[PDB]
Amino acid sequence: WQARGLGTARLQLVEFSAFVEPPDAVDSYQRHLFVHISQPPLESVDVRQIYDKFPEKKGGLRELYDRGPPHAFFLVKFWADLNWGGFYGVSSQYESLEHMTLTCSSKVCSFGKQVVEKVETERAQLEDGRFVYRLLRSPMCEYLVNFLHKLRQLPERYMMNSVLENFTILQVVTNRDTQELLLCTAYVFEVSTSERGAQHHIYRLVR
Ligand SMILES: *C(#N)N1[C]C2=C([C]1)C([N]C1=[C][C]=[C][C]=C1C(F)(F)F)=[C][C]=[C]2
Repeated sequence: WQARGLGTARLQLVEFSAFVEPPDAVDSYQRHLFVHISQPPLESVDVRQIYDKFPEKKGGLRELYDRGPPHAFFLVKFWADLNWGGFYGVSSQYESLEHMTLTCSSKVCSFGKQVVEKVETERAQLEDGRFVYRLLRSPMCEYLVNFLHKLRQLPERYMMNSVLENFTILQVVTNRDTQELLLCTAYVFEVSTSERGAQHHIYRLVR
């Protein structure tokens, strides 16, 4: 009844990735993954500790968690892989058993204040009775492409993790019709070393 992974019984993440394809992939294809989730109870982290890193007026982590449901709420810590005029992409995929029309907002936040939001819709495809929600190869919003290139040219990774300590993403998934929450995901970030590639730990947010 406790989650084993990033999802409810109602809506679950199949896959998420932010990536870059260099322009020479048109000949000899090759992708770089900044972060990547591909899909034993998860460890929990108290949500009140993480209020700092997200805004607190509306669509902030307090008021959504007050609004619930609590089991839809997750924290992901990413270790971003930051070594690599190509294409910059985000691909996300969810799965259900209801036929819903999803709305996915992504709040990019800085010192816990919203800087960019992207709000997409996806209706389901029926595949194996299981219903499938594909938001694939979405262009990365230019704030975060430019953030990456600024970030990557820092001379020390403690400077990078100093920056990313004040950098968060809140991703909010709702049924478009019923206006009810399905899955809300806070993201906190570090830079992994060069030898490491991308990695993640997934938590429940409890209160
Ligand atoms: C813009 N458009 N977006 C929407 C959106 C983005 C960027 C992310 N970005 C993300 C997630 C994890 C690690 C790195 C990044 C990025 F793109 F480099 F900032 C996630 C969700 C939605």
